Amino acid sequence: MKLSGVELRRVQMPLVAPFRTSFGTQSVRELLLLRAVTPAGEGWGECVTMAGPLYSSEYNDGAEHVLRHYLIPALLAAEDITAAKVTPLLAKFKGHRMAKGALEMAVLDAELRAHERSFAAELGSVRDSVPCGVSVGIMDTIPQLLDVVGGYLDEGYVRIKLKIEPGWDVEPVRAVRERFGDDVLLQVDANTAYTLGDAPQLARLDPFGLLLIEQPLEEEDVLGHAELARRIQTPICLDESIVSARAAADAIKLGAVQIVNIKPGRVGGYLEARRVHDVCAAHGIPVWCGGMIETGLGRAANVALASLPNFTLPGDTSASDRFYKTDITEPFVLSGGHLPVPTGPGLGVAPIPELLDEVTTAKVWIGS
Amino acid sequence: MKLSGVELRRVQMPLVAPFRTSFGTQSVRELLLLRAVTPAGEGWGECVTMAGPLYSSEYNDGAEHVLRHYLIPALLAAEDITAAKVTPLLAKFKGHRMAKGALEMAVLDAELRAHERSFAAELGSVRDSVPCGVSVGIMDTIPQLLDVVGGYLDEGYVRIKLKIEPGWDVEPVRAVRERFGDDVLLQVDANTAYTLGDAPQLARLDPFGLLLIEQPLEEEDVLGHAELARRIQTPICLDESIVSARAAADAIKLGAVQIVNIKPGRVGGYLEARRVHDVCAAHGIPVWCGGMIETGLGRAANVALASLPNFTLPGDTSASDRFYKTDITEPFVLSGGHLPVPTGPGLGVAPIPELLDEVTTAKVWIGS
Amino acid sequence: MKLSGVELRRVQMPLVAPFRTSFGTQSVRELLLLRAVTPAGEGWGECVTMAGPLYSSEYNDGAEHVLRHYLIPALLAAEDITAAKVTPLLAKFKGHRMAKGALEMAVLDAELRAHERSFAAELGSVRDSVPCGVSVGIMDTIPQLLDVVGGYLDEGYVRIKLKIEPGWDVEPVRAVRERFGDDVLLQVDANTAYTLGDAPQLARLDPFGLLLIEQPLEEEDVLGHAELARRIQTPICLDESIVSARAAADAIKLGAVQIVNIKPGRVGGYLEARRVHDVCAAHGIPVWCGGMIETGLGRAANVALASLPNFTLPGDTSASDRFYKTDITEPFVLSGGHLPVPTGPGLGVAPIPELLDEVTTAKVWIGS
Amino acid sequence: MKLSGVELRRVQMPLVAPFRTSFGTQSVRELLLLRAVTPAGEGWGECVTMAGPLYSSEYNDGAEHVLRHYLIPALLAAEDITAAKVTPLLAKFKGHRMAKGALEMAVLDAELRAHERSFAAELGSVRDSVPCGVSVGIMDTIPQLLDVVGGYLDEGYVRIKLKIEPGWDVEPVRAVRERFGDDVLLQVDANTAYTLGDAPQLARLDPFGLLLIEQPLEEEDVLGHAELARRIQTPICLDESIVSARAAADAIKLGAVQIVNIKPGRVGGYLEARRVHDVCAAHGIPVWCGGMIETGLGRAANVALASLPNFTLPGDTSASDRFYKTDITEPFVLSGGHLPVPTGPGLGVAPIPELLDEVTTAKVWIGS
Ligand SMILES: CSCC[C@H](NC(C)=O)C(=O)O
Ligand SMILES: CSCC[C@H](NC(C)=O)C(=O)O
Ligand SMILES: CSCC[C@H](NC(C)=O)C(=O)O
Ligand SMILES: CSCC[C@H](NC(C)=O)C(=O)O
Ligand SMILES: [Mg+2]
Ligand SMILES: [Mg+2]
Ligand SMILES: [Mg+2]
Ligand SMILES: [Mg+2]
Repeated sequence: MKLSGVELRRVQMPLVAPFRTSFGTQSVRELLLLRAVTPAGEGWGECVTMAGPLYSSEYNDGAEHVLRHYLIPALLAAEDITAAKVTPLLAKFKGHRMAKGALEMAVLDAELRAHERSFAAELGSVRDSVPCGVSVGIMDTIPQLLDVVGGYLDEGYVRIKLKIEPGWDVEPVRAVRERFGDDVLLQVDANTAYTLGDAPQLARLDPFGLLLIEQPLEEEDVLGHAELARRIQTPICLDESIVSARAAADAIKLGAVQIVNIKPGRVGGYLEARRVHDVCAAHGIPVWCGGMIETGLGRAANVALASLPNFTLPGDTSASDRFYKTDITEPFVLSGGHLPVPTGPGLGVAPIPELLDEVTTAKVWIGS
Repeated sequence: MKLSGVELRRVQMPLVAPFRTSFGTQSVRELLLLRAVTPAGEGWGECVTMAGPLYSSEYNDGAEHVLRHYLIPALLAAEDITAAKVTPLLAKFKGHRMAKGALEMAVLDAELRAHERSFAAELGSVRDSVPCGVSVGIMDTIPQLLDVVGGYLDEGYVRIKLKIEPGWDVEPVRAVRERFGDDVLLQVDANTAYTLGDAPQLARLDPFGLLLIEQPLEEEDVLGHAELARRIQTPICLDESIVSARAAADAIKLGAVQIVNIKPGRVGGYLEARRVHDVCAAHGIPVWCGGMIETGLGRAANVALASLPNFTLPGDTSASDRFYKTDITEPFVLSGGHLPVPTGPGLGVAPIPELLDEVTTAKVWIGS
Repeated sequence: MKLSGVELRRVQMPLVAPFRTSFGTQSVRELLLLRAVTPAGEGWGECVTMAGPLYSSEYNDGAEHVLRHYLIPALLAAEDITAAKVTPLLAKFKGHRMAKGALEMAVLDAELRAHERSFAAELGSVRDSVPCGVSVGIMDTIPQLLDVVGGYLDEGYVRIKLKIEPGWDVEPVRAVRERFGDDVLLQVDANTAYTLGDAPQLARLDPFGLLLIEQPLEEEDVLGHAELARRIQTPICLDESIVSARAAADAIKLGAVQIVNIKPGRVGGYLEARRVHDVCAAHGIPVWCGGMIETGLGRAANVALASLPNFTLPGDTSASDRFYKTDITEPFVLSGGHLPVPTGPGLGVAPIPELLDEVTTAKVWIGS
Repeated sequence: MKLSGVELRRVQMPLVAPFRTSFGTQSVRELLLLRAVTPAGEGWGECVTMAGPLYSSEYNDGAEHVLRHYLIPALLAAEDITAAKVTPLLAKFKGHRMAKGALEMAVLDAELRAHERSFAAELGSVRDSVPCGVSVGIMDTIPQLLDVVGGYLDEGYVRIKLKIEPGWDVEPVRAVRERFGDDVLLQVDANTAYTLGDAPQLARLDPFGLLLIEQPLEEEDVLGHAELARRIQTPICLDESIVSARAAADAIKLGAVQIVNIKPGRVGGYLEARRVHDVCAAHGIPVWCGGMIETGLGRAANVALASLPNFTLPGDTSASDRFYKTDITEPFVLSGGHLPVPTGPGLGVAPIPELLDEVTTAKVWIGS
C-alpha cells in the first residue's frame, strides 16, 4: 500500500432518544469519518471522539486537528504502508489514541479489502454471531426507566446495562431487580462518577447480584479500584482506564480489575484491541465489547472483534435502531439477541453515499 | 475453507555437522511435514518434534499418530475451517502442541495464500529483515569450540549461543569471552540440564556478561527458576517452560523469567506464538525467536514471526546452510547478519519437489 | 533383578453402565497391561491411559508405542534393575508418566513378590482396610441421578463424588443435598471444565457444604486455582494438575490447593505417589486416592496406597462390580463401606487367566 | 512381625582423637544400642544420644528410661509390628526422637532382614557408593588445624567441614582457604553458637566461598535464620532445627534454609529421614547426610541413606577409622573418597560380638 490521501468528514446523526450519562446528555451525535485512499481502493475509518472532552481528553475538533496536521501527513510521507506499520509511524506523537485508531482502521479496512479479507478473519473470529446487550441511560424517573428496560428486554436484548450517577445508583437497580427479576443480566456504569470515599454507597449494591460495575472511579485511579474492589462485592470492570494492553496488564496485576471492557478506539485501534483481548485472556480476565454509539461502520468492526474467543460476555453492540433511525450503512438487526458477523472484505459494510451525504456537514481532502 | 485432506510426509535430512545438546548428539534430522489440501489450494506445515522425546514428550511417531487419528480427522469433520478455529476445534485433545501447531501451520499457509497474504503480514511484521544469531553445540574440545565460534563469527552471525551442560559451562564460556572478546553477544542454553542445587556453579557464569541463561532447570520448575534468578546474575530465559501465552504470563508474574524464547511449535502454533509475543510485550519482557532445526518451511515462518515488534533479540534463525547443505526450499542466506523476511503469500516459500522427494521417506493421505 | 522382557497386552472390558464425564461418555474400557518377566518371577502393571487424549495427553496407543520403543527396551538394556532405578533409567524420556507408572508397577510387583512383600508393606501402610466412596457420573436427568446416588448409598458407599460440567453443577447438587440430606459426604469433579471466569457459578455451590471441588480449571492453571480459591468457599482439590510431588509442593506453596487427589499413574508410579503423599502430609494437606476405572490389578495396589497414613478421606476405590461385571482378578467387595488391603506379596492379587484371555485383544513380546 | 523383646546395651568407645565442638570436648563416645528380638531374627539399632543433654535435650540415660518404660513396652503390647507402625504406636509419647529413631531402626533392620531386603533397597538407593567428607573439630591452634585438614585431605576426603565458635570462625577459615586453596569443598558448623546479633561477624565469612553455614543459631530460631540468610552470603544449612519433614517444609517456606542436613536419629528414624529428603527434593533443597559419631551400625544405615537421589552433597559419613580404632562391625573404608553401600539384607552389617562385648558396659532384657 501507498497512501494517496484521506478524506475527513464530519457527520451529525440525531439520536432516536437522548442518551444521558454521568458526564451529561446526548441528543445528537457528531462523528468524524475517514476515507482512506490508496491506488488500489478505499478504506473507511470512524472516530469515537465526541464534541467535547467529557469522557476523555479527546474531542472531535482536536482529533481533526491532529489527524490533519500530524497523523495523516505522517502516513502519507511513508513509502510503504501497513496497518501494522501505522503504529510505529505515528509513535512519535504522544497520545491521541482515538484519532490514531480511526486512521488505523481506515487503512486496515483498505488493506483487508485489498486481500479480500474481513475484519473478522484478521482479528481471529471464532463465532458468526454475537450476543448483544444494551446500555440504558440515566432516567428522570423510575418508571420511565423500568418501561425502557422492559422495552429493550422485549426486543430480545440479552443483557441490561445501567448508567449510574450518584443519585441514580441503588434505587434504579433495586427497581429493575425487583420488577424484572433476578435472572436478568444486569450491570452498571459510573463513567468515573464516584470516589473511593463513596465505597459504602457502592457496597450498597452488593445485594443485587450485578455482574460488574464499570469504571466507578476516575481513569487514573487504578490503585483506588483495586482498593474499592476490596470493599465491595460487585466485580470491578474498567473502561476509560484501559487505554492499552499494558494498562490492562498493569491493572490486572494490581488487582484493580476482574473483567475488561474493550473499546477499540480508546485503546487506539482494532489492532491493539486484539492484544488487550489476548493479554486479558492470558490472565483469565474476561472481556467484552464496549460501544461508542457508532455508525454502522464501527458497529461492524466491533461486531467482528466481539466474536473473538475471550469475549465471553455480551457487548454494547446494540442494533442500529437503538440510536439511529437511519444508519449510513445497511443497518444492524437484532436476531435472537444476536448480530451477525459481517462476511465481506474489510469491514464488510460501506456507507450509502446518499445517506452519508445527508448527514455530512463538512469535508476535506488530505493529499500530499 | 473446508478441509479436503492432509498428506503426511516423513523426511530425513542429514546434518551438515553433528549437533550436540544436553540431551544428545544429532547427525540426521527426521521431520514430519504436512500438506493441507483445500478447495483453495495447498498449505504446508512443519512439525518440530524429533525422533525421540528428549526435548519434550513429543516425538515424531507420536505426533503422526495423533495427527492421523485424532486431529486431522476432527478438522476434516468440521464444516468451516479457519486457521483460527483450529484451536477450539482440537481443544478436546489434551496436549500435543507440536502436532497441533504443524497442522494449524498448514491450514494457515493455505489460507494466507488464498487471500494472497504473507505470514509476516498476518503476524504483524514491522521489519523487512532480521538479525540472526547462531546456536553453537557442545564441543569435544575448547579449541574445536573456538574455531567454530570463530567460523560463525566470520559468516557475520550477530550473537553466539552456547549449548551448555554440567561439565561444559564456565570454561567454554571463559574461553570464548577470552578469544572473541567482551563485545560479542553471548548467551548460553542448558536445555534443563541443571538443578537449583547447581545455582552456585551457575553463579560462576556471572562474570562473563552473558545475555541470558536458557532453561537452566526442568520444564515444570518455574518457581525454581524464580528462585534460581535470585541466586544468579545471568538473566533467566525460558524455553521449554513457555508452552503458552498463559505459561508466559504466569512465569512472568512469578519472576521466573526475564526474556522469553518463542518457539511456535512448542507453544502450539504461530498464532499462539503471536500471543506470547504480545503478552510478554505488555509485561516488558523481550522475546526472541527460537529454532528447531527446521527446513526452509519452518525457517520461513520463523523469520516472519521474528520480524514482529517485540523480538528485540537475535533469534536462532540461522542460514539454511548452517544445518543443511541442500534445503528443500529456496535457501536462507545471511546478508550482513540478517535474513530477509519472505514477501509471497503464505510462507513465502515452498518445497522443490524434486528436492523434497529425495528426502521423503514416507507419505500418506488423510482424507475423509 | 534382571529384565527378561515384557508382555504387552491389550484389554477391553465392557462397563457395567456407561460412564459420563465432562470429557464424554464411556461404555467400554480399553486398557493396557504389562507382564514383567524376570528370571525369578512375573510382575503385573496396569496403565490408566484411555482410548484417547481426553483426560490427559496420554492415550493407549501412545503409551504402548513409548513403552515398546523407548521404555521397555531401556530397561532390558540395564544390567541390574530395581523398581527404584526405573525412574532414573527412564528419565531421559520426557513425560509419559502414565506409561512410566505402569511399568514401574510391573517391576515393583515382581520385586516385591520376590522379597515376599506386599505393595502395602513397602508403601508403609498403617491400616488394614479403607473407606470407599464412589464416583457418580453425569446423568441424563435429576431423578436418574438421585436413584443412582441412593442406589449407591445403600450398597454402603462412604462418600459421594459428582462429576460436574457447565449445565450440571448446582442443581444436581442442590438435589442430592436436599434428598439425601446434609450429612452425606459430598464433593464434585469438574474434570477441568470451568474457567476462572466461571467462579461466580461455582460460587453458587458455596452453600451445599461440599468437601471439595476437584479440578475446576485446566491442568496448567495453578495460579488460576489459587485465585479461584479466593473467590469460592468450596475448598479446592487438584487431580490433573498434580503430576508430581514437586507439582504438589508448588501448588500448595502457591495457595492453589487444600486437598490432593492422588493418582499413581498420573504421577508416574506408586513410588512417586508415595512421595506426593509425604509431601502433602508435611504441609498439612490431606490426600485421597483417585481411581482410573482400573482392573483388580490396579485396584489392588491402590487399596494398598490408600492405606497410608495421610489418606484421610475416602478414595475412589469402589468395588469391582461398580464398573465391571467380571474382573480379571478376584473382585473387590465392599464390606461395610471398606475394602481390604491385600496380604500376599507384591500386588497381592493376580489375574484369573481364564478371565484375562477372555478379554485380551492383543499381545506382544518385548524381549532382548 | 511380633516383637519378642529388646536388649538394651550400653557401649563406650574411646575416640581416636578428642573431638571439640561449640558444646564441649569429647574423649570417649557412650552409646546406646538395641537388639530387637523377633521370632524370625533380630534387628539392630543405634541411638545418637550422648552422655549429657548438650546438642539437644536428649541424653543417653533419659533415652534408656523412656525406651525401657515407655517405648519398648508400647511396641511389645502391639499384636502386629511393622517399622511403619512403630510411629503411630509411639505417637502418644511426646518427643524423644532419637530414642524412637534407634528403636525403629532396630525393628526395621529385622523386618528387612526377614524379606532379605537392604536398608538401601527400602530407602530407594540409586547409587552404589557415596562421596564422603569429613567433620574437622575445633583445634587449639591454627597449625594444628591445618595439619589435620591436609591430613584428612590426603586420605581422600572430598569435602571439609570446620567446627566454629565465636573466636573460632574467620581465622581458621581464612587459614584453610589460604593454605589448601579455593577449590576445596569447605563448609562450617556453629552448632548453635551464634546469635542474629552476630550476623556481622558471620557476614565476615562471605568472602571465603563456603558451601554453607550449618546451624548458626539456636534450634528454635527459624525466623532468625531467615533474617540471617538476608544479612549473609553464605548459604544457610540447618541441622538441629530440622526435627521433621514438617519442620523442613516450614523452614524452607520461610526462607530459613537452602540446604538441609539429614540426621536420621534427630528426625525420629530412617523413615522420617527419607521423608525429609523427599520434602526437600520437592522444594529443590539439596540434602546431605549428617553423622553423630556412630559405630558401623549407624554408619551403615546412613551410607544407605546417603545413596538417595537428593543427597547432592558429601555426607559426614567419614570412614570408621576417623573416630574409632576398632569398630564393632566390619569397618568402613574410604575408596577414593567413597564408601560402598552395604548389599546384605537389613543393615547389611552386624556387630562382631567379640568386639561388641569388649566395649559393652551394661545390658538389659525387655520382654513381656
Ligand atoms: C458515549 S458514552 C460511552 C460510554 C459507554 N456507553 C454506551 C452504552 O455506549 C460505555 O462506557 O460502554
Ligand atoms: C532440539 S534443539 C533445541 C535447542 C534450540 N537450539 C537450536 C538452534 O537447535 C534452542 O534451544 O533454541
Ligand atoms: C476416566 S476419568 C477419571 C477421573 C476420576 N474419576 C473416577 C471415579 O475414576 C477422577 O476423580 O478424576
Ligand atoms: C558431635 S557431632 C554434632 C554436630 C555434627 N558434627 C559431626 C562430625 O557429627 C554435625 O553438625 O553434623
Ligand atoms: Mg463505560
Ligand atoms: Mg532452548
Ligand atoms: Mg478428577
Ligand atoms: Mg551440626
